[PDB]
Amino acid sequence: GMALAKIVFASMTGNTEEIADIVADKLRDLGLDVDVDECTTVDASDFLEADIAIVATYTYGDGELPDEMMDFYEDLADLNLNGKIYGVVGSGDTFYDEFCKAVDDFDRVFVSTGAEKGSECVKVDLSAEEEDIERLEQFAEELAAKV
Repeated sequence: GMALAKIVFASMTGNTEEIADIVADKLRDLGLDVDVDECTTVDASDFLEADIAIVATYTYGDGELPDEMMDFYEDLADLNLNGKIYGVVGSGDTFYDEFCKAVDDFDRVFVSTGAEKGSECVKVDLSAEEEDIERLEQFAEELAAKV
């Protein structure tokens, strides 16, 4: 394939899963091999094997990580991912005044590992509309371009 992308997601009410899937589908159409897994089913260290690492996450309450993301975040923060390209996407809402703060938190943890951000993070309000789909597709196409 063009390269190997590993997308890890957390999703409570399905929006973030759907977003992960949109990104995965464009990457597959561009010729990459892609794995798409819920965060409870993989290890952060599996990222060592990939060329592109992506986290798709919702945000829980007052700007927290998903409960199920806490262990994955810890494991990821302890890795050295020099030479990997990353990106971060997610769904959120404004009810807790911390819209997609988990997306920002995962951007920072990736910076700390030495990986390089390949495209601007994509934050979606609740479910994806076609305008959000376009943004996600441009994100995937920019990562593909960088290889």
